[PDB]
Amino acid sequence: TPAHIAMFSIAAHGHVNPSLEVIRELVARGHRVTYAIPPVFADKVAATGARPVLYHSTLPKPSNPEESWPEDQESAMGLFLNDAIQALPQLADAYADDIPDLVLHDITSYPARVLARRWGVPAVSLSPNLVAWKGYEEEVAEPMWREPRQTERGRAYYARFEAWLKENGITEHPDTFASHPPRSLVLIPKALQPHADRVDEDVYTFVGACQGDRAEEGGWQRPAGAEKVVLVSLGSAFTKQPAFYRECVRAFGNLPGWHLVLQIGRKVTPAELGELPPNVEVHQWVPQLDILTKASAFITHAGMGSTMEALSNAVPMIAVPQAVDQFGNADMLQGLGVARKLATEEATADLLRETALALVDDPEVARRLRRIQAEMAQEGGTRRAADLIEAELPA
Ligand SMILES: O=c1ccn([C@@H]2O[C@H](COP(=O)(O)OP(=O)(O)O[C@H]3O[C@H](CO)[C@@H](O)[C@H](O)[C@H]3O)[C@@H](O)[C@H]2O)c(=O)[nH]1
Repeated sequence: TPAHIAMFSIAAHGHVNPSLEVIRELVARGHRVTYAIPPVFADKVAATGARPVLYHSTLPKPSNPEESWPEDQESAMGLFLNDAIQALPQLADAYADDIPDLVLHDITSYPARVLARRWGVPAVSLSPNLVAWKGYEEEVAEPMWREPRQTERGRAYYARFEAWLKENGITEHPDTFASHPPRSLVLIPKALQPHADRVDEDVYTFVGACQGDRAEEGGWQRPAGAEKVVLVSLGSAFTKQPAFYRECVRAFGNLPGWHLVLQIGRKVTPAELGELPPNVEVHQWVPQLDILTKASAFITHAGMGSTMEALSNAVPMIAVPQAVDQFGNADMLQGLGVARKLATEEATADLLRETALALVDDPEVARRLRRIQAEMAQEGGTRRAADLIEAELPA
């Protein structure tokens, strides 16, 4: 019947946007859903009809320029452990008189896995990124995560992680606890999961995506004459590239028929870019998904969320990866023939312009984009995700 579903995430657009429509659907079907979220995102999540349950997070918030995420994986996992340790008691208290029938959580929310186990309720991981295949432990986890860190920093990380887990009655190795959920819905296109053939289907179910108007974000109107709209965005975090943005202005400025929407983040000011020609507009934040329904090209850092939205609208990409997993994703995008990967250094005005002109006229990039878009249309929709979640509800 109508149950209590509690969703858990952090204040990061890439970890909240991919599941908003699913939360909205669960509310619409009559479930009472709470959304554990840091205060800066309360409004953003309240837009789904779920009630925000607030808690203080120590992770970098996207609104504050004084903060930034690290570029390396090991520092990020450090951040997630620290945040989890201080966030768990707050969330335990907040939910002490109302324990949900099911727990939904983004991959970053360790407290949700701990509270799920201590409560005895099911937990569903919602992954806005790729998941472990069978053989992940021997192919990447041991060679690239564990074996390169037999350091005092590594040993400290594991000692604190396992002390925290064992403090909470959990005996799993920290790495299986973090990287191997018992049940997960994968919100990315199968076409972009490495070794999708070897992903345990009894654990993971690809639901691809379904995106609706984030009407809260407002709209963007195509200006008159703008035949080819190109959006430039390096995301929410790794956005401090003023030299690259100036190269974008010089690649598309005054190009007849092209219009450039340049999203520069909040650590670069428009003044840093010089005089702007009439066909280029600059923002520190854009309604990105609305612009991707109208864009002919997307110059992206290849973050998972932006890539998902672009593929969902079948817009060709120039992938300029900035940090962490983006490089791998850029490579996959190029490996699928829907994007060109450029390093930030080599992204000069002339090569940006000729790469964009090439991508938008290439019939083969369009047909591989439509194929991926149809595959995503066929891994169910939001209603299949809500069905699988409801299926995890007990009696
Ligand atoms: O002007 C803008 C800029 C971005 N977005 C949206 O913001 C979300 C971000 O998507 P994604 O590109 O996947 O996230 P990023 O900001 O690129 O990356 C983060 O992903 C990791 C998750 O913790 C961390 O390393 C840091 O947050 C950072 O790397 C997407 O839904 C975009 O549509 C907008 O709506 N308007």
